[PDB]
Amino acid sequence: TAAGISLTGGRNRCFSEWQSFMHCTAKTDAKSRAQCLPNFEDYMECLHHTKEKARLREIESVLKQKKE
Amino acid sequence: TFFHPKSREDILNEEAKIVQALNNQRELTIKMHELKREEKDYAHSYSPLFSDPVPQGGSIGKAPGSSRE
Repeated sequence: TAAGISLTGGRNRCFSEWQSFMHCTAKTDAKSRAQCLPNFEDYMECLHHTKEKARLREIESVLKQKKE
Repeated sequence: TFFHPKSREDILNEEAKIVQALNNQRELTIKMHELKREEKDYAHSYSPLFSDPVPQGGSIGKAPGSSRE
């Protein structure tokens, strides 16, 4: 009901990924719902930033041990 | 002479009608178990009027570039 609303009254930080995923769910059935896996992965990545954190861990480790 | 039993043919026919009714109820039970646990529409399961699952969020600072398909 209050889904997709910001603190300022507008779209939230991860609206677009959610909206893409919901477009793909509306296209699909429960048997074709696995097509919407990359969209849900994108939504969760926008939310929690796990993959970007692992990427930056790799970058930092190359800055860390390959130099000292 | 007092023995007036229903004939074999009519007995068989009545029993057959009973078994036909029973098999009909069987097939109805199977059909109903199959029509349940079958995927229904978004209009039948959630919302018959606002049938668009796609969310349109806030409106106070709507940025062009926020919608996505």
